[PDB]
Amino acid sequence: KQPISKLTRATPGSAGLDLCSTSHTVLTPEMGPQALSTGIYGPLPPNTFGLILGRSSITMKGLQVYPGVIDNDYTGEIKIMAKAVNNIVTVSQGNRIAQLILLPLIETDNKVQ
Amino acid sequence: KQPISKLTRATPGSAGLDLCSTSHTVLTPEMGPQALSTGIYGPLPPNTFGLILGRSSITMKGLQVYPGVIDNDYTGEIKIMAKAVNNIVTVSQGNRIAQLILLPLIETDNKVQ
Amino acid sequence: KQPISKLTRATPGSAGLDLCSTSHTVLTPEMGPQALSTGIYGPLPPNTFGLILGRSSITMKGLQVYPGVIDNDYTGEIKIMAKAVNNIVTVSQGNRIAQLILLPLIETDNKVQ
Ligand SMILES: O=c1ccn([C@H]2C[C@H](O)[C@@H](COP(=O)(O)NP(=O)(O)OP(=O)(O)O)O2)c(=O)[nH]1
Ligand SMILES: O=c1ccn([C@H]2C[C@H](O)[C@@H](COP(=O)(O)NP(=O)(O)OP(=O)(O)O)O2)c(=O)[nH]1
Ligand SMILES: O=c1ccn([C@H]2C[C@H](O)[C@@H](COP(=O)(O)NP(=O)(O)OP(=O)(O)O)O2)c(=O)[nH]1
Ligand SMILES: [Mg+2]
Ligand SMILES: [Mg+2]
Ligand SMILES: [Mg+2]
Repeated sequence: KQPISKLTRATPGSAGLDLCSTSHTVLTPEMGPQALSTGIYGPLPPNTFGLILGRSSITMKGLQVYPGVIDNDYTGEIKIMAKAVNNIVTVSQGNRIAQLILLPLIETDNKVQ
Repeated sequence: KQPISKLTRATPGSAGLDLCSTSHTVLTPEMGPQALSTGIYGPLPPNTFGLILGRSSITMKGLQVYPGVIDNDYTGEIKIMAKAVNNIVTVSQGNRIAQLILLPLIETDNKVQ
Repeated sequence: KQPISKLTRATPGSAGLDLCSTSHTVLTPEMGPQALSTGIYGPLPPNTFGLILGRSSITMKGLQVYPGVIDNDYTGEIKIMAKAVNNIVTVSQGNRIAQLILLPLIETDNKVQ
């Protein structure tokens, strides 16, 4: 397992930490949403949570990443939820296909289910 | 009307406050975007705004939630904008179909329209 | 070029800064993702980054905006990544078709690629 500290930024001013595919994946529109493995695991820094979003270059090439929330204390594998929009898309292993953005976790008095 | 204080978290560390359907809704891809009623109303805590996002389990079952912004002082009903991706989707009344995340509202000098 | 200080809010409590189309654009579903020009340029205020999101009224009329990240130090043109969902959509020049939300940029020790 690899932790989020292993992710890299494109540039010092990049908001997102890039996430790569651990497998070669081919997606077609009729497949619908697929969960792609990253080999990167939570949890996140104290008092933060995450959002998974598409990289703009990847979105423009027709692979939609559905926004995902990563809880502060999630310790499982971060997966990228993705769909080929209207053409066949091919994801080569190790290609950066999404990004993790970190956001402050606001506390409230809402109850637990 | 019910306020956001009535929403619950799945777990103490969950970033999102879950939102449920007040009606049974069936969606087909050819319907396009539909606004689903939640019976939950703004406004949000001081100095915060909201984002509405899909739950990952729901996204994976083919119901796309389009990200929505909830203004700090919105006092209307929070609706979930949703679309069946490529199969028929059925939403039973009371099923959790989206989540509200709270974020800090940054002040700027931008003018009002 | 116009900076983000030129954008307006719908109301004092609106979370997003609205973004308009500089061109008339017609989109069909088979076109897939298109990058629409706004004539608005980064960079963003110190210690912030941006998210580009759809306006709810626009989403409901069948134009999907794919969420986009705007880095703090991006100095290029902010483009709106958009797709017609399942009908033909027409965007008249100057119509507000997305919004920019500003978020705190969290610093980490992650390395640069
Ligand atoms: O894109 C994503 C979204 C979520 N996740 C993981 C991390 C997150 O903390 C966890 C739960 O996310 P959601 O609350 O969106 N899913 P859901 O509500 O269906 O599951 P749960 O009931 O456990 O909260 O799923 C991903 O790995 N990728
Ligand atoms: O998913 C959503 C998105 C928005 N909303 C409500 C809350 C928000 O404050 C309000 C306005 O959101 P937008 O600014 O995204 N919509 P739009 O720009 O079309 O309307 P307005 O001109 O009033 O700002 O709509 C929802 O209930 N669900
Ligand atoms: O909707 C968007 C998304 C991004 N952008 C611009 C601003 C942002 O700082 C820049 C890079 O965004 P991403 O990191 O999402 N794209 P990508 O990873 O493909 O390019 P790079 O490798 O340069 O980071 O693209 C837009 O103008 N509109
Ligand atoms: Mg990038
Ligand atoms: Mg959940
Ligand atoms: Mg608005």
